[PDB]
Amino acid sequence: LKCYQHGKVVTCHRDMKFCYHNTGMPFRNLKLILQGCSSSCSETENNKCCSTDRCNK
Repeated sequence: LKCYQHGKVVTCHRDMKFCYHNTGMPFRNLKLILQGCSSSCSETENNKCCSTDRCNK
């Protein structure tokens, strides 16, 4: 029960059960990487969804 929330494999909150690797959101200053966890992820093309610890390498 953990993922990359702050660049460090840590246990998220809000009772997260799925990890997502959002690459959308075109914002400079970063390599388009919006990794975060959520209770109900929305598996999409830009926003994928995982279900394992350390899934979002």
